[PDB]
Amino acid sequence: EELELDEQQRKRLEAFLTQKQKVGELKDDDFEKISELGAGNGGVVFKVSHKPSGLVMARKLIHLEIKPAIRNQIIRELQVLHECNSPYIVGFYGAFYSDGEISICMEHMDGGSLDQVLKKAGRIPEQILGKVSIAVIKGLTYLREKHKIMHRDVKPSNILVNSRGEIKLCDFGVSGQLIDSMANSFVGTRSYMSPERLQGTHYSVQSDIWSMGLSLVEMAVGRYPIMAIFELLDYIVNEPPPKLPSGVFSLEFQDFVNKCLIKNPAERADLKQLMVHAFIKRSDAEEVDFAGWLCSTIGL
Amino acid sequence: ELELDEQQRKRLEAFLTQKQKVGELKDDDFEKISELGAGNGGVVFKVSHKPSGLVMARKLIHLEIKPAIRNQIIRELQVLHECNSPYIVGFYGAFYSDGEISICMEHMDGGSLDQVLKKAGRIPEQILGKVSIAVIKGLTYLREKHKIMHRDVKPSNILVNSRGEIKLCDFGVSGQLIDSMANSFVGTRSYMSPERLQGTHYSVQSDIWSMGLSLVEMAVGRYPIGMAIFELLDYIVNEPPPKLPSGVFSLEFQDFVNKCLIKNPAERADLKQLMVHAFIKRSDAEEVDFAGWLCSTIGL
Amino acid sequence: ELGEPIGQGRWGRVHRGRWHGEVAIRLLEMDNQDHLKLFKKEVMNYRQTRHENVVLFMGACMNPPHLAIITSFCKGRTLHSFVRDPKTSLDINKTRQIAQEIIKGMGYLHAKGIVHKDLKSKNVFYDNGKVVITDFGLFGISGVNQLKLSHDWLCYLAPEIVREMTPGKDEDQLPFSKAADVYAFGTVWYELQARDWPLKNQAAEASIWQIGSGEGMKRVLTSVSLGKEVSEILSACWAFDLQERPSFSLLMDMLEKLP
Amino acid sequence: VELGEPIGQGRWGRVHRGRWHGEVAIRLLEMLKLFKKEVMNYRQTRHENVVLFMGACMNPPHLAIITSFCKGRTLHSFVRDPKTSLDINKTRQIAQEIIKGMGYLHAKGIVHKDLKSKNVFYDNGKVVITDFGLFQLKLSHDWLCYLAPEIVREMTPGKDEDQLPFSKAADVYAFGTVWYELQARDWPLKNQAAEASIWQIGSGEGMKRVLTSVSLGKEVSEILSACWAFDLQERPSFSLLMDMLEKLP
Ligand SMILES: CNS(=O)(=O)Nc1nccc(Cc2c(C)c3ccc(Oc4ncccc4F)cc3oc2=O)c1F
Ligand SMILES: CNS(=O)(=O)Nc1nccc(Cc2c(C)c3ccc(Oc4ncccc4F)cc3oc2=O)c1F
Ligand SMILES: Nc1ncnc2c1ncn2[C@@H]1O[C@H](COP(=O)(O)OP(=O)(O)NP(=O)(O)O)[C@@H](O)[C@H]1O
Ligand SMILES: Nc1ncnc2c1ncn2[C@@H]1O[C@H](COP(=O)(O)OP(=O)(O)NP(=O)(O)O)[C@@H](O)[C@H]1O
Ligand SMILES: Nc1ncnc2c1ncn2[C@@H]1O[C@H](COP(=O)(O)OP(=O)(O)NP(=O)(O)O)[C@@H](O)[C@H]1O
Ligand SMILES: Nc1ncnc2c1ncn2[C@@H]1O[C@H](COP(=O)(O)OP(=O)(O)NP(=O)(O)O)[C@@H](O)[C@H]1O
Ligand SMILES: [Cl-]
Ligand SMILES: [Cl-]
Ligand SMILES: [Mg+2]
Ligand SMILES: [Mg+2]
Ligand SMILES: [Mg+2]
Ligand SMILES: [Mg+2]
Repeated sequence: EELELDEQQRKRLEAFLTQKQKVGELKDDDFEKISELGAGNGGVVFKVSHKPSGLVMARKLIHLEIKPAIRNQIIRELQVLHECNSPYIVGFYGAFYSDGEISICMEHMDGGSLDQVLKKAGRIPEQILGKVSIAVIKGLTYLREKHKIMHRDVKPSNILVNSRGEIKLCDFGVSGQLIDSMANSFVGTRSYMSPERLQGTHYSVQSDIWSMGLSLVEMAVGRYPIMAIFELLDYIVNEPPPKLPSGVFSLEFQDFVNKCLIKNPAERADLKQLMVHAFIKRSDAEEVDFAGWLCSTIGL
Repeated sequence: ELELDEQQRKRLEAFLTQKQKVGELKDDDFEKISELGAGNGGVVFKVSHKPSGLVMARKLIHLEIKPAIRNQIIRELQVLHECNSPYIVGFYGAFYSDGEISICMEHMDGGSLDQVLKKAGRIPEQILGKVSIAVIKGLTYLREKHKIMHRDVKPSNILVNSRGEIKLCDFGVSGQLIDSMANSFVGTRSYMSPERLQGTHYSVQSDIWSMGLSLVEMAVGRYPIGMAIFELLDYIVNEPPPKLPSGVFSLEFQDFVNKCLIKNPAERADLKQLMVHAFIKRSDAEEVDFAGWLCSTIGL
Repeated sequence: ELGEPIGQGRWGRVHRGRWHGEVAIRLLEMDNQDHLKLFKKEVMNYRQTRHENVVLFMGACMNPPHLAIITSFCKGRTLHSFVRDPKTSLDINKTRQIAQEIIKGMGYLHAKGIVHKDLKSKNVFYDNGKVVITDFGLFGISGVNQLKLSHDWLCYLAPEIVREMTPGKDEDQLPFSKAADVYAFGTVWYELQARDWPLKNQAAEASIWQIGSGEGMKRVLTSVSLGKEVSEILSACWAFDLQERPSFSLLMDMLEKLP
Repeated sequence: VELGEPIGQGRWGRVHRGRWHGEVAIRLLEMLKLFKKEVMNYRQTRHENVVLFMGACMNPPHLAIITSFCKGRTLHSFVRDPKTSLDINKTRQIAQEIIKGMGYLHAKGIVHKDLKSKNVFYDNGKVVITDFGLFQLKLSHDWLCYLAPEIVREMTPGKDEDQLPFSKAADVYAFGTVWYELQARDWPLKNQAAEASIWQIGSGEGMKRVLTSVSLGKEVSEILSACWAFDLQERPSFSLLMDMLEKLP
C-alpha cells in the first residue's frame, strides 16, 4: 500500500532499469577510478567510471580471505539486488571478484551519506528529518514486504541522498553468506545496534527501528547521543535511551523518536504504526525542497 | 743367603758393562723383530736396538694421562736401574712415545712359565722347586734392598731363558704407574690374596699366596679354581684354599704349597720360613738341568 | 654433518656437529628498539622450555624488519579440525585425556612464568593421541578507528579482555593472564563436548557485550545440557571473576575425577 | 633456516615448512631391532633435566646417535674443582635436578643404564642428564663405583653387556654414588685392583665399610644406605628419593 509508485518515481525507476539494461557483465578492466568516496569496516568505496557505457558508478571493495566456493555463493546471493527496485533503495549494477576483493558496483549518490552531510551541515533540521524518516520507513517496508529481509545496518552512513532529492538505503543484509563472512569481524567506535541484538536475543525489523531512532537523534543534535566500546554497548543495554533536547524540536518529533527508542522491541513501535504517526502525517503533507537544501548545504 | 754365585756375579757384571753401552733410548733407535704377546693393557715386542746390537724386550703401555704424571712414571721407573739380581729381569730404559709408555728390558728367550705350561702341559715337581727358590729369592731381594713388594706374581710374570735363569718381572716399582693402570684390567684367572680382595692391609705375604697358587696351577696344568669372575674371587675369599693331589707330588711339596696358601696372612709362612723349608732344602741341593729341560720341552 | 671430535670414550667417539631438521618458521614484519629487547628476554626463556605437550621452541632469527620464529613442525591436525570432523569419535574418556594433555602443558608454561595469551583449539595439534600446544607468548609483540576480531578468537577471550577492547588501543595492553588462559581452556573444553563454538556467529559488537557482561556464557551453561560434572569444569574456567577461575594444577584434579 | 612451502595464513604472519641448522652432538658406533623401537621412544622425551634426543641414523658400518650439545662442565669435573663451593643446599638442589630427570625417564619406562657424574652436565645451576639407553674385561675404576652388586656379580669375560642386570633399581644405585661424589668430591672406593673392587662391590662389604668408616651426616648417609642397598628390592624409587632429599637439613 505505502509502496505505491509515484509517476516521477516510476519514470526514474524505469529509466534506471533501461540504463542498467545495457551494461552487461562487469570486469575489473571496465572501470577507471575517479576518486575515493570513503571507507570503513573492511570496505572502501570509489567513485568509478564504467568505461563500456558512460555510467559513473560507486564501486565498493570488500577484502575477504574466504574459499572461492562461498565467494561465489556471495556473488550469487547478491544477484537478488537486481530485484530490489524502489525509489528508496540504492540501485545495483553488478558484483564480481578480483585480486582478493569482492566488488559491488552500485548507483552513485552524489550527495553521499547523511553521515557526511551531517559533518558539513552540523545538524539536520526537523522538517528535513521528516522526509528522511519517511524514506527509511518506506524502504524498510519494501525490503520486508517484497524481499522478506531486514536491513541490519541502519545508520547515517548507510542512508544515501542525491541532488535529485532522493533518500535511498544501502548496505543491507541481502546476502546471508556475506553477512556471516564479515559481520563478526569489525567493530566501530559508535554503535547503532538495538539492545536485543546486543543481548543476542531474537531480533526483527524492530531492531532497525531502534537504529533509525538513534540515527535521527544524532542527526538532529549533530552529535552521537550516547571510552571502551564495551561501556558504550553496556550503556545501550542497561541505561535509559537518548532523547532530543526539550525546547528545540516539536512534541510530535520527540514522541516519534521515543517510540523508536523503546528498549523492549515488543513495545517499540512497528512500521505500520510509524507510517500513521503524527510526525509522519505532518512531514508527508509538507512541501520541502530537499534537493535545494542538500545542494546549498553541501555545495552541489 | 741372598748372596751371589760366581757365575751369577760375572753374568750380572757382564750385563752391567753391557748396559753401560746403551744410553738414551728413543723410538727411532728400535727395529721391531716380533711380537711376544700382550696382556693387561700392554703388548711386548722382541726388538733390536740400533746404537748397540742388543736384542731387547720392549713393553708398550697405552695410558691416556697427563704428561706431568707421565714423567713421574718415567722417573719412578728409573729405580729399576738399581734392581740388579739374577732373579730379576734387567732394565735398559723407559720413555714415552705417541701416547704409549715404553719399557725396554732384558729379553728372556724362554718366555714365561705361563707359556711354558701351555706347551709342557705340566711342570714337574723338581723344576717347580727351582722356580720356587728364584721367586722367593727375587721377592726377598725386592724387600731387603728396595723395600717394595711384587704385587703381581703369577706364571706370566716369571720369565726363563735358555741359560736356565728364572727371573721376576712386572712388579710394582712405580707407585704412579700402579695407580694409573691397576684399576683398569681384569682377566679370567685371579692370583690375588684373600686379604687384597677384601681390601684389608697386605704385605709381601700376599706375594706368597700368589706364588703358592701359581705352583698349584703349574703342577696340575690347570687353574685350580673352577664362570663369573666374582664367583671365582668370592671362592678365594670364603672357600677353603686349593691343595695338590696326594698321590703324585711329594709331601714336602704339599706342605710347601699349603703353608703358602693359608688364608690368614699372619699364619701364612713368610719368606724366611719358606727359605729353610724341607722342599727348598731338598730342591736347592738337587742337580736338575733346567736349561736342558726348558729347551727340549719348548723346542730350542 | 660431522665436526671436530670432543674427547674419546669407551663407546666410540663423540664429535661436534650440525643437524638439519624439518621445522616451522613464522615470519613477522616489524613496523621502538625496546620491542626487540623484550622479545629477546622471552625467546631465551622459551628456548629453555621442555615438555612433551609443548612445541619445541628452536629460536628466533631477528633480521630487521623481518622477524622469524622457529619451532618444530607439528605433524597431525589441529584440535579445531579434529573435533569438527564427523568421522572423529569422541567420548567422555577421549575428551578428558585430550584435556589433561593440554592442562599438563599449560600448567608447565605457567610454572615457567609463561602466559600463553592465545590458547585455542587451532594452536593445539593432535597426532594419533599425541597433544602439543603451539604459539605461546605471541601477543605481547609489537609489529605489523576499527577493531578486526574473528569469531573464533572472541569465543576464547575472557570478559576482562573484551571489556578493555576499543579501537585504537594496542593489543599488548589487553589484560592477558594465567586466569585468562584458563578461560580460553574453558572454551577448548566446550569444543571437546559440543564440537562447535559456544557463541552463535553474530555481530562482533553483540559478541563483545555478551562476553564482557558474562551473560553469554551463562546462557550457554544453561541452555546447553552436558554432564553435570562436565558443566562444573566449564563454569569454573569461565568464571566471570577471574580470581575464581582455578589454576591448571587444580584443573588436572577436577578433570581426573570425571565419570 | 632454509625456507619452504607456506602451510597456511593467519593473523600472525605466514607460516612455512622449513629446515634448520642447529648445534648438536654426534656419537659414532660400529657393530638391532630394539634400537629402532627404543629410539622412537627416546625422541619423544621432553624434560629440562634430560638432554634432547634428536634421533639416530644407521648408515653401515656406523651407528650415529644425535643429541643436543650440552654447555657447561660435567658434574665429575665440577665436584672435583677446589673452587666449587658445595654445601648441604647446593648438593641437594643438584641431586634433586637429577632425580626429576631420572624419575621422568623411569616414568617413560626408560632405564638409563649408565648414570654417572660424567653423564650429567652442570651449567650455572642448570643440570642435564645425557647418554641414556646406550648399554677380556676392561673395567675402569670410575665405572665400577657406579655398578650395583648384581651387575658386577654377573660380569664374565665374553658375555655381552646386553645380559647384565640393568634396571631402575640399578639406576638408583648409580645415583647413590653420584650423591657420594657430591659429598666427598671423590670416588667411594680407593683406587685398587679391579679384582678387589669386583669382590668388594659384589659382596656388599665395600659400601658397608664406606658408610661405616666415613663421617657423613646421619641424614646424608641414610640417602646413601638406601641407594646402595645390597638387596635391589630395598632401594627406593626416584620419586621417593625426591621426598627423602627434600626433608634433609
Ligand atoms: C551491522 N549489522 S550486522 O552485524 O548484521 N552485519 C551486516 N549487516 C548488514 C549487511 C551485511 C553484509 C552485506 C553488506 C555490508 C552489503 C554492502 C553493500 C551491498 O550492495 C548494495 N547494498 C544495497 C543496495 C545496493 C547494493 F548494491 C550489499 C551488501 O549486502 C550484505 O549482505 C552485514 F555483514
Ligand atoms: C696385580 N696387582 S696390582 O693391582 O698391584 N697391579 C700392579 N702390579 C704390579 C705392578 C704394577 C705397575 C707396574 C708395571 C705394570 C710394570 C711392568 C713392567 C716393569 O718393567 C720391569 N719390571 C720388572 C723387572 C724389570 C722390568 F723392566 C715395571 C712395572 O712397574 C710397575 O710399577 C701394577 F699396577
Ligand atoms: N553509492 C554511493 N554513492 C556515494 N557515496 C557512497 C556510496 N556508497 C557508499 N558511499 C560512501 O562510502 C563511504 C564508506 O561507506 P562504507 O564502506 O559502507 O562504510 P561506512 O558505512 O561509512 N561505515 P561502516 O558501515 O562501519 O563500514 C561512506 O561515506 C558513504 O557515504
Ligand atoms: N722380557 C721378556 N722376554 C720375553 N717375553 C716377555 C718378556 N716380558 C714379557 N714377555 C711376554 O710378553 C707377553 C705379554 O706380557 P704382559 O704384557 O706382561 O702380559 P701378561 O703378564 O702375559 N698377562 P697379564 O696378566 O694381563 O699381565 C707374555 O707372553 C710374556 O711372557
Ligand atoms: N651431548 C654432549 N654434549 C657435550 N659434551 C658431550 C656430550 N656427550 C658427550 N660429551 C663429552 O664427550 C666426551 C666423551 O664422551 P663419552 O664417550 O661419553 O666419555 P665419558 O662418558 O665422559 N667417559 P666414558 O664412561 O669412558 O665414556 C666427554 O668429555 C663428555 O663429557
Ligand atoms: N608448528 C606448526 N606445525 C605445523 N603447522 C603449523 C604450526 N604452527 C602453525 N601451523 C599451521 O599453519 C597455519 C597458519 O598458522 P597460524 O598463523 O598460527 O594460523 P592459526 O593459528 O590457525 N589462525 P590464527 O589464530 O588467526 O593465526 C595454520 O593452518 C596452522 O595450523
Ligand atoms: Cl553497526
Ligand atoms: Cl620425581
Ligand atoms: Mg556503509
Ligand atoms: Mg706380565
Ligand atoms: Mg596458531
Ligand atoms: Mg658419557
